[PDB]
Amino acid sequence: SGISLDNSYKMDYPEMGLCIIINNKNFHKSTGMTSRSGTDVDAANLRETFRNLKYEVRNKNDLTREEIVELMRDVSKEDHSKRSSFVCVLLSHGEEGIIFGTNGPVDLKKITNFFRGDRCRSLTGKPKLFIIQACRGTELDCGIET
Amino acid sequence: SGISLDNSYKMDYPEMGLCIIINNKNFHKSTGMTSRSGTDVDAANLRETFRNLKYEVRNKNDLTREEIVELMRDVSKEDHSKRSSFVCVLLSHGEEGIIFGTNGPVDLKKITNFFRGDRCRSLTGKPKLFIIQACRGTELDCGIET
Amino acid sequence: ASGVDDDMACHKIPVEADFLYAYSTAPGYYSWRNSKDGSWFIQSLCAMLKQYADKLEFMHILTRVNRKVATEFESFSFDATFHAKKQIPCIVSMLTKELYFYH
Amino acid sequence: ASGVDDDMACHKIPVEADFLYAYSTAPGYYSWRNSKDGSWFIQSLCAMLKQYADKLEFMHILTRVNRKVATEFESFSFDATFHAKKQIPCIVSMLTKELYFYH
Repeated sequence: SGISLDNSYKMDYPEMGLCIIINNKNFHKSTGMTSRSGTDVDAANLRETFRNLKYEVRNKNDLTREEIVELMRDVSKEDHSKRSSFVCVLLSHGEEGIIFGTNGPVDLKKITNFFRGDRCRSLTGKPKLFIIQACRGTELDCGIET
Repeated sequence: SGISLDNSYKMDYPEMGLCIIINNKNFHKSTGMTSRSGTDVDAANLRETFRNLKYEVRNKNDLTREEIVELMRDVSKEDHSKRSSFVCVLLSHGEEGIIFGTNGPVDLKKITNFFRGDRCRSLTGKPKLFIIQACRGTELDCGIET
Repeated sequence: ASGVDDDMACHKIPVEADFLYAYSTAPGYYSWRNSKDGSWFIQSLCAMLKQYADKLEFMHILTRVNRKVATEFESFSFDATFHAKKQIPCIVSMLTKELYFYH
Repeated sequence: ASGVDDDMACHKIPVEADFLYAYSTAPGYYSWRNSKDGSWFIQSLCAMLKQYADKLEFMHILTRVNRKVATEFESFSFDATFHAKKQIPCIVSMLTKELYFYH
């Protein structure tokens, strides 16, 4: 055939892939964390948006740190052979490199490692996207007048 | 006039801007850091590459942590009004969020803060690019066969 | 030219390659959320995807999200400490190719 | 619609906006350099800029750099611990617009 460049990911597999949305609104009193009002609006907006992009959206609400890890591990062990990509949206409280489950923190590294090129072969060479709505510290931006 | 979109930075100012290259090859024995062989090849490649992009390249070799801060502060206090952007290339040993001067570490945050939108007004709204060749930790990537 | 670290017989890629992290805020910063309309980031992300997913490469879409959040949002708080603050999303790409949701 | 955090009379942008960090390697990882040809990242960056600076938007250029480093380089070391390792650059963008070096 003619010249082939391979500058963009192959996104024409039978399925676009999964879009896992973890929506943590209510946290265990024992953690002292407050509820995240308005997160349900985000979760719904994301579901509709990615539905229109032809993703297989799976939503989960108020997951403990254990359930987050179990969910991610389970999803990474699925056969993604016929899927073009993978998307995971995390909506919760957080700190640098951390996302909070309803009963404690989860290292983002722990979550993403399940999808490493060597640990999830059916996703090797395919785009793995993690959208994170959470704090990354306690700094505030005062901004500047334009 | 016709419809204006503003989707790309204005890069047609009289000058493209500065390209500051900090090349640290030799470190003080007192630090125990080894020399970075081959960095001069990088420094020269960068000078030629950005020269061709019409940048005003300024190279500096083996700068102490104090000189790095002084250099960055001085450059940030210049009048960049007629410049489209700013580029800084850091070539040295490093760790996460840190770049090494010849006699010790320098927080990258300290360096970039000089160029904040509120601290360098002649660069407000203009692209500020920092190219960093340095370690960000001690992890190694075993890779996976394709 | 020839060297010890190039053109391997067996082709491999980094196990960390092909990941993209779309952070709602800059490293070390708080992330803002409107108790009624949702987070500034997710609101903006969905809006830009809805408007450009069939027209622009993903990084360009996320750049549009960066601009929307940066220019259109500013916090309101009865606590002066948290009042009138800004936010700039942070795109972290370790992708190796352009990404279009359409084909 | 109307809210407390949008459409401010006085326009402001984040003080952290319009920054782009082109890291040679992923967060927490070593960065490789050939004692003779230079670092894998700078080598690749210069090559891609030379070839595409007058043809592609900056993020797309950096994406090409990501792919070049990821596929063409692998370490060689007499120390098994550091032998046959890979690297993937890391693009961190807080830019609000597309960036072309030409006009």
